[PDB]
Amino acid sequence: VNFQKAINEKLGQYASPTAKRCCQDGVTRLPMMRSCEQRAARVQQPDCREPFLSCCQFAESLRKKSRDKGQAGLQRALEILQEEDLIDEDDIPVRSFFPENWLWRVETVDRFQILTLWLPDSLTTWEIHGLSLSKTKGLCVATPVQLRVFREF
Amino acid sequence: QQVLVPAGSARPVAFSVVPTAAAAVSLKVVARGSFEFPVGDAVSKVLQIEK
Amino acid sequence: DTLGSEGALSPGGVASLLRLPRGCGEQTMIYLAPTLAASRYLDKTEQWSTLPPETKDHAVDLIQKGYMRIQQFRKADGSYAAWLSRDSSTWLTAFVLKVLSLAQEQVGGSPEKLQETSNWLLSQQQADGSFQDPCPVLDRSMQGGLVGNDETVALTAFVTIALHHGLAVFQDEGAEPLKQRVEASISKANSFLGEKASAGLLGAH
Amino acid sequence: KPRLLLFSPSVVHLGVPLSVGVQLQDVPRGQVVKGSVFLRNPSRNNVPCSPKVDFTLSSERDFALLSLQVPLKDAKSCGLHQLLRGPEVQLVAHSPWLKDSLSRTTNIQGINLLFSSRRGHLFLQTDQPIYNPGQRVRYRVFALDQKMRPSTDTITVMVENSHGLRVRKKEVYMPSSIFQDDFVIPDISEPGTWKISARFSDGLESNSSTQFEVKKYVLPNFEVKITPGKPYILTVPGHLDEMQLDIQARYIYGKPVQGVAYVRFGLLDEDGKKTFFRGLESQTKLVNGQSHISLSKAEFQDALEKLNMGITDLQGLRLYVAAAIIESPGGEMEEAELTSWYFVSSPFSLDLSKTKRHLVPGAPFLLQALVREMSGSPASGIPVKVSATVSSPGSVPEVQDIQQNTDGSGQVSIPIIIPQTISELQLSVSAGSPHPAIARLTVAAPPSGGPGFLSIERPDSRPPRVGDTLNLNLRAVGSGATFSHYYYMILSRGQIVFMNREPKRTLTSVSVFVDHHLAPSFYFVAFYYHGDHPVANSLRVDVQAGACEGKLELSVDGAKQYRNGESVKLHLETDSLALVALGALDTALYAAGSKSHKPLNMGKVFEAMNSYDLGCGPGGGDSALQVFQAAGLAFSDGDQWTLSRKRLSCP
Ligand SMILES: *[C@@H]1O[C@H](CO)[C@@H](O[C@@H]2O[C@H](CO)[C@@H](O[C@@H]3O[C@H](CO)[C@@H](O)[C@H](O)[C@@H]3O)[C@H](O)[C@H]2NC(C)=O)[C@H](O)[C@H]1NC(C)=O
Ligand SMILES: *[C@@H]1O[C@H](CO)[C@@H](O[C@@H]2O[C@H](CO)[C@@H](O[C@@H]3O[C@H](CO)[C@@H](O)[C@H](O)[C@@H]3O)[C@H](O)[C@H]2NC(C)=O)[C@H](O)[C@H]1NC(C)=O
Repeated sequence: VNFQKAINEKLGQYASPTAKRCCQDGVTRLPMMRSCEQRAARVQQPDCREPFLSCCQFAESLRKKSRDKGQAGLQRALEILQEEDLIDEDDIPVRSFFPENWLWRVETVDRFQILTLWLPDSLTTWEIHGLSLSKTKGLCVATPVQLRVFREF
Repeated sequence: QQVLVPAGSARPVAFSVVPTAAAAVSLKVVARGSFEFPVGDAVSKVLQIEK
Repeated sequence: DTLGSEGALSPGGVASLLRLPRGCGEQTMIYLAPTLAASRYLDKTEQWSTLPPETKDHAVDLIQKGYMRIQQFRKADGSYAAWLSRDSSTWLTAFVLKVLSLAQEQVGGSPEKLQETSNWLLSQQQADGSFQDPCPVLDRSMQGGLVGNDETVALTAFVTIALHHGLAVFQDEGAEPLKQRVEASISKANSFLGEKASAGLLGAH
Repeated sequence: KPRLLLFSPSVVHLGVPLSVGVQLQDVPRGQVVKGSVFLRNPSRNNVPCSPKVDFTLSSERDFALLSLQVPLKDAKSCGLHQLLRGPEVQLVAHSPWLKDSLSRTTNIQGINLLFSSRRGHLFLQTDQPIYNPGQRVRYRVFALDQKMRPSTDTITVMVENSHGLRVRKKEVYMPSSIFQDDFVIPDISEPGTWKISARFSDGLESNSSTQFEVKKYVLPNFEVKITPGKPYILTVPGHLDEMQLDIQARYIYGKPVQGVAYVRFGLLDEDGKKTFFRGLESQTKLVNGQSHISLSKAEFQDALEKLNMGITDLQGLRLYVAAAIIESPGGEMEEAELTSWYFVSSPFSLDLSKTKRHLVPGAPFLLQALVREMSGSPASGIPVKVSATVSSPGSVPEVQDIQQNTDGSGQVSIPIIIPQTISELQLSVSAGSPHPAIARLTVAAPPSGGPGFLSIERPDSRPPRVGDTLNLNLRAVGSGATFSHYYYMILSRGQIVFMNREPKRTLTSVSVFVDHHLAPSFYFVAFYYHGDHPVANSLRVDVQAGACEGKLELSVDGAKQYRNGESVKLHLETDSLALVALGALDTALYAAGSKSHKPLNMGKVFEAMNSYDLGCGPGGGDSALQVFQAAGLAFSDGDQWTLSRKRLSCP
């Protein structure tokens, strides 16, 4: 909590979105342990380097000062945990992967027809939609019908 | 191997194996519920083993 | 064997036979330039009947796959970058024009976009007549010295070859305004290549 | 005194028939007139556009509803496709009677119309709404004509990426009227919204499109729910509701997640801007995989003052709740957000769009409103009161306080009587209790020296079902004319579908039989003539939620819970032999948090069929000349002209 407030307080010193993005990249910890000034020399824009260097220096100093302090409790053991990361003010990631649309087809149906189908496995219930195209009677949209697939074991 | 799985829970089962072949082996794990419960499932996958 | 059903016109094309990762933008033309050359050989020799008839479907699928992938690298001003959100490369923009000029008919491409592409290449021509790239994809000319002389000449010759293939796109709309500019740009660059070829000392490449 | 009336839809669509209405009044008892009406180019040598439909009008059959074919090939020969200054053409009626009895200088009479290449109906859908780069995407497009019957015409289908560049372009002529195509999104693609657009090959501006989102791969390890205590926040001077929420985290099989939840609060603008409260970020540990978070009224007002805002400054914003749940054993985290916590002034909302906004002096004014409860549209049984300030010229304004309870789908129709001497009407509508939704409207009266008015009265204002008979009352008001008949016509989907006359009685009632041709909404236009001046008024009637011609029924018999792998049988039943296009979509992508681009339904089909409706208003009636424009028609009697639309839009 205290780490989030201080980093956001440092971000509040930069009003431009270019400065915020350059600062947000600075507080993010690189996977390999490169020195902050050594890391800050890479960025190609000096107008981006100045806020990047200041935020990277403040983030590393704050992170090491707060290091080894967390995980309070009555126990005398110390849990090993990675350094706190900034929780982004960028948009959160909504789920994007969904099972592929089986039964995506068009079938010639005379008055009525029954389809024998094999159900792919999943825990989410799905609904089946339908569109009827008749040369004489035209388009019709079927009402959705629910099919809940579940697993006992 | 007899494993008790609580309701609404997950339980990993540890099997030990070491491949001696040099091609590819399809291994199949079979799980069947004891007593009069017909529950059970089987998974078969190919393990690519390299030199 | 190289261009047939077991070669460039395989269902996966030459991209699966070359056996290298193709994440970069220039590598997209491996779906295009080899497939186009394979079609040119079978068209001019009338040899499609020997191969199974599904090869023509394999060919158009590969070309449309390359066109669909390479257009993701297109910049707003008609240039192309090596990677997405990367600076524009003069060399890669030329390579795209050299290949997509032949393929646009069968993939449903737009001649207007290729006319916009060649106009950007013309804006990169210097006063001498040579073309210049702020971030070329290929450097190549190493071990052998005088790298600036070889790179500028090789880049200029590569752009002119690309601009000549781009002349096939133009119709009556661009015959007067744009076609005259490209032909003059090719002639201006050929004067640069002519004096550098006459002066000699150019690398083998 | 004798005159010929010509009205037609304001824009003609090339390739589909244009319904033309011709009518004449004040003719001798035994008069018979004949002529032809056709489209012609207003430029060049005024070349007629080929087809001419002839009319024969008698004193006993003074009206005719004609169908002008207007084929595409003759539109190119006419030269309209070449264009010049604007996409306009003129429909002209040629008859000797113009020079023979009206003595108009020209033997031709017509009005200018815009034209459009848009025709038919094109429906297109993808197999999923959200994709990832590298996934194949299947899409299919359906081609239908104006009458909602399958069309076999050639189409061009094109796909553009997020930046608007075509990645595919294909041309296909399609028997059976369904075309399916596959392609694979390149894995290096930038996330965003791609768009697939399909149009008829000849119709340049006949495009219909569907769009989908391509975004980077993300699959949460465990489900995270942010549940507010109340789905909205009431803000009234001196009052603010509880503002409480629950946070829930459990694995998919059921076991709750052991971890800590980091919740932060802010304001979400309707444009999308997020402004966080720096001091009110909260951290709570999960118990049974759940947590209950409460933000007090004192903390909230302190938060607003921290960024220099007050409770009065709230203006439809949303309280933004962003929660990050970090697992304690593993350390990995999942995030969620709540974007639907609106600040509202009432638990109800008023829809006043059906009000005429045009007065008829000396006739009841119908106040029409729809009350919604935000969660759903139908708020039934809610008292809605209207305070009507009738501003008379000179004398003190008089107030009418009328109220009624909403019913059915939350509709209300409150008659407000207005005298014949009125300057303007100011309405104040209050719906709901204890905190009412308010809507205030001001209507100006038509000019005082008008040649009379026409009042179209409707007894029961409930939407009729397909097959019901609707009775409408015609009531002339004002100085009164010497006319013999009322003339009325039905406009549906931008075309004159019906036209008839009704004799003048002390009380004249018109019975309209609403069939499938009139769904989902149709305009009723009626008029009479008073001394070479037309007097007209119109009313829009919405048809109740319709149904298909025939039926398509899907059913899975018995219990619909099935296990993995085992077979499942689906029953398909339809009225005729037909192509049944199916599709199975997961309920997760269609959930509340997802801007899902909802799939097709009968509402989308009816709304698509209504895209050719030209009505830019709810009835009009300020001037008899432009009440036909407000219904979507262009009209001329030989003495006055319709101005013709500036664009195919409603300014
Ligand atoms: C089905 O599986 C569940 C989970 O393994 C079993 O729950 C366990 O039940 C035992 C017996 O009730 C619990 O032990 C008891 O705990 C209470 C405190 O809750 C303590 O006062 C007793 O002295 C005793 O130690 C055990 O805690 C519980 N497991 C967990 C994780 O809480 C359940 O018993 C199984 N069903 C049957 C019929 O055995
Ligand atoms: C069929 O294609 C036409 C041609 O593109 C589509 O018209 C276009 O519609 C969009 C959406 O309304 C217009 O963009 C909008 O412009 C306004 C005014 O600048 C702006 O405020 C909006 O934010 C939005 O950007 C676009 O201008 C318009 N095209 C032209 C040439 O005016 C039409 O929507 C398509 N129809 C279907 C059913 O796909």
